[PDB]
Amino acid sequence: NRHFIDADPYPWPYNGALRPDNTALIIIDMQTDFCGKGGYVDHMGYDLSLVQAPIEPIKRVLAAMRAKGYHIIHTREGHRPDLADLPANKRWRSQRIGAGIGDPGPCGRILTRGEPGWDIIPELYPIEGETIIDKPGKGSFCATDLELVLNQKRIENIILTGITTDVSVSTTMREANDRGYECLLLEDCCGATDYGNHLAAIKMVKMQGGVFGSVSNSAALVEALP
Amino acid sequence: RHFIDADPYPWPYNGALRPDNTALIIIDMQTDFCGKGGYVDHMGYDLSLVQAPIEPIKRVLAAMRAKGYHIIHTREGHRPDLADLPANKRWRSQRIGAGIGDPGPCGRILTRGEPGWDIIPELYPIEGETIIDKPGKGSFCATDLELVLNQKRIENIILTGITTDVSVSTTMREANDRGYECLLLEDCCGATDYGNHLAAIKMVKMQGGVFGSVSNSAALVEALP
Amino acid sequence: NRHFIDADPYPWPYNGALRPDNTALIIIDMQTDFCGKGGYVDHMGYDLSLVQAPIEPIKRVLAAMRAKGYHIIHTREGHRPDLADLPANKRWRSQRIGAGIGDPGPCGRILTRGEPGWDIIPELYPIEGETIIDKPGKGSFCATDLELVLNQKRIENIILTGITTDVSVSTTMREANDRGYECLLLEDCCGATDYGNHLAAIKMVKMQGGVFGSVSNSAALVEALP
Amino acid sequence: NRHFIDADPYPWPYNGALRPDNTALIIIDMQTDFCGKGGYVDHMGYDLSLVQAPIEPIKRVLAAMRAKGYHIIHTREGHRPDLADLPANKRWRSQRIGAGIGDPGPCGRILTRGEPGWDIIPELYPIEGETIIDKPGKGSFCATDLELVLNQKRIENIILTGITTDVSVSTTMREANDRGYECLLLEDCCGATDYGNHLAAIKMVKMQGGVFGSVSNSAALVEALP
Ligand SMILES: [Ca+2]
Ligand SMILES: [Ca+2]
Ligand SMILES: [Ca+2]
Repeated sequence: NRHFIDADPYPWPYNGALRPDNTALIIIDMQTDFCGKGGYVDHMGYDLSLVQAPIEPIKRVLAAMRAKGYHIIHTREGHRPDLADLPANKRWRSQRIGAGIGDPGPCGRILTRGEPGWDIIPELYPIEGETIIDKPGKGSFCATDLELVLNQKRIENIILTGITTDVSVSTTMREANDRGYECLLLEDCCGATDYGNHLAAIKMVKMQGGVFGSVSNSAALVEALP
Repeated sequence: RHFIDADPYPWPYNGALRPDNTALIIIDMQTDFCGKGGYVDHMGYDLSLVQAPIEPIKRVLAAMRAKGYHIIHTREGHRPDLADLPANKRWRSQRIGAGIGDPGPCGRILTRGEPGWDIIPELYPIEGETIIDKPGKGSFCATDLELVLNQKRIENIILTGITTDVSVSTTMREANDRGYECLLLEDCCGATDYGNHLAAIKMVKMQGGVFGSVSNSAALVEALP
Repeated sequence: NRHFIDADPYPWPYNGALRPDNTALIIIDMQTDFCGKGGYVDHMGYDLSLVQAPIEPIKRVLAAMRAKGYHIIHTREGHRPDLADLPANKRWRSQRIGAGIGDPGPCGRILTRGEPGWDIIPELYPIEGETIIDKPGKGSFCATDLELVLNQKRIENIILTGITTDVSVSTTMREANDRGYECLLLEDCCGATDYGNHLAAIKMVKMQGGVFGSVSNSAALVEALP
Repeated sequence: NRHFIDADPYPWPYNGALRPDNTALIIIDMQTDFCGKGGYVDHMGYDLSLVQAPIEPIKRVLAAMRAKGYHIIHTREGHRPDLADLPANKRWRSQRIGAGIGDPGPCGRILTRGEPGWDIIPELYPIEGETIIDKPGKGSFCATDLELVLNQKRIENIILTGITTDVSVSTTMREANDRGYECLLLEDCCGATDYGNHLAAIKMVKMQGGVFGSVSNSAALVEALP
């Protein structure tokens, strides 16, 4: 009963065991803070078009995987309003460059849970029955219930999308891969603060016969999704 | 306070740099990753890229040993029974002719107890230095690294070893997510692809030091308290 | 600069480093589901007076530690409304005995986040600046951000209270102790579904020169708290 | 194609999905330090017959599960020779009662990796293909690769044996249960420093319709093992 997605450096998933019941899409940190005007990334002066580029491709993948009954997971990087989960170094770095986590901005308190800027963008909003992971780090496994959730659902395969490619997306992929999950990175469904770093994070997956998994794109996924 | 000249900010961020709260970690300087006959060699990558950091790590190691800093070493590898080896990881390595567990000139590839898997003689651990044996790229995943760091009350980590974009970068991300303050020494790491090495380094610097800061062996040795 | 609380089998904390900045009270799972009429524990037919007994002693410890600026942590065992974090075995066991997690009861859906029965009882309600851990298991470290929070605050010492003694309280103490935290169990500030199991969980702490930490009571803590 | 083991409070595993490929025996900390003369437990003056009693029953369960191709896991509590993984409180407690971890005794350095006293006893020694977990705490999940190993092998069911019942065995069971694993405690295959604490740890499993899993014995397991 095998099915593959055309991918680089190998057809994904490795063993062809691609089904709705054992496969999840994860949409990482598609929040106003990371891709919208007035947010954290905007405050740092990075080019929002790099991180907005993946919105429509993720939209297409999301629609297709919803229609076929695949597990859908969303993440939000953010902190408790009391900032108890905010490392001192992380906070200081963000303040030094004028984008202080917890400080007020046009979208509310930066990367603070419950604030408008922190929420997932309307274009990729979750619907009921889709798990949201609230995380205080870049990696989606660190200090969350993601592993527990994945194991209860018996998820083996993860399709990664979202932003930023080299930070949250890459870290989540590394975490997942280290724990035995089989991951596909959709290159047109991520974007970064630096386009070269985006391309490099993608190439890093491919080395050593697919060290972190494999790489494809939104069109190829939609085409071959069972 | 004490600082090391680093990019994008002088490290550590708060100047709290002492022997008692700072560790060097030497990641995966094993024959499998940088020596002839090992895993990386089997894949056809250029061993000089991964051998380049040996002498600079040696200098940092000697200095930090002399000043009583905590020293940690890692080894990526698997139990002889391969119970800790994900099926996908194994399959990928077999597909490209460098199968984990399969026999080669240095023994079974990335298998604990085999010659190829051990730390190279140049950077061998001495008594009192903790070795982390890990089944993944990240040094926190499925190990006691966090426990060890917390018992010693380590706040600052200086990262060296190979490969820059795989084990080193993953370990840095893990550490940083948990609140550790990390310095990557750019001349003390190397990768399978030199551009990926440079990119992993540049990734640290974004957003005012998203994963920590970056320096080099000479600058560290010169300013180490 | 050392301070100790009279405890068994050794004066706590072991090294006398007892300060507001490095010490937290944790109040475990003082929810209607575990000690109130109509909840999970009531449904199973256990004697609510055993689990209600610790309310006033915890109240006294809470008031004292708040007044002296100690870190205060609360926990709630519970599940996401979609039950993504609910193991199949856990759910099945609870249904078999007529107290099914997620099923409707007089206080709402049993052990389901957002429901009246699941919330912390009014007597021990959190105030702003006190961290609440929402956990899908008995142990407060499993699949939560508790460790991350404790480490950012540099907490070394934990004073444990709440219910039930042999389940969530004991599991949390074991987790904390394994990771190097120095724990004090307040015996009059916990209670269980079986009084002998309560006493036994307490005695287990004391073996081997304090294998899990040490044991005291609410009066002794209040009297000697710096 | 369901199979059950006669157990209390419910026939185990809960869903009858009992197979060699998804079930592991874990033999916890059957080391000279915990059950042999000259070791840690002996130094504390506890009665070695309590902790030796389970040896022959574990032997029978081990032989049967080996013969039927079940996954076999062993654990060893212990510390690196440099004691980097040894919490200061844990060490201090052990020194206070004259059984200091790392200190020299008749079996070598107490609970120190590489020492004779620390190794698994010859009667229950591992054979090739059987995973050994080296752990610095009582819980077998804390700071180890146990979860990773279990997930790669797709283990759902765990049969727990070893010592001590109320410390390492119970903590491991709680950890496993919190993460969704289905656990059976074999009551004649464990023993403790206090026989009443042993019985209490066992009874704790049974509350609330099997809060931590279920309880059986070596004979019942061997007789019904598929
Ligand atoms: Ca060499
Ligand atoms: Ca930290
Ligand atoms: Ca600690």
